[PDB]
Amino acid sequence: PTHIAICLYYKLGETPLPLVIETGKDAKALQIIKLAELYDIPVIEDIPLARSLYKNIHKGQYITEDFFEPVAQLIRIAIDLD
Amino acid sequence: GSHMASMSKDEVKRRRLHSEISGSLANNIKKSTVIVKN
Repeated sequence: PTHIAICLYYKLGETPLPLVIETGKDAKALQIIKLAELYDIPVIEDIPLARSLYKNIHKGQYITEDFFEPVAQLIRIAIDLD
Repeated sequence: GSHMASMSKDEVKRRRLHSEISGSLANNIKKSTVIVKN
């Protein structure tokens, strides 16, 4: 699609792995990003990673081993910023 | 989505819904860690 947004959630004691809690394309993707900005959630553009997550990891599913390294990197950025 | 927890809680309220309520876009984004976009 034109726009993709993947919302990732990782919280010690709640999630054993990062969880795709929301996903969206097009209007729904733009929505996610606007709400992210409102709630001061970091937003990072990574086109290959966004595309691969969208295709492979569905809403409510934990990420799989192929995504551990790239997603963990972003989670670490978020922890740093928080 | 079109259903928010407050609609359920408001339906009940004295009395109050004790059990927790799913799953709104807003609730999910608010607690989220990072958004990855294309």
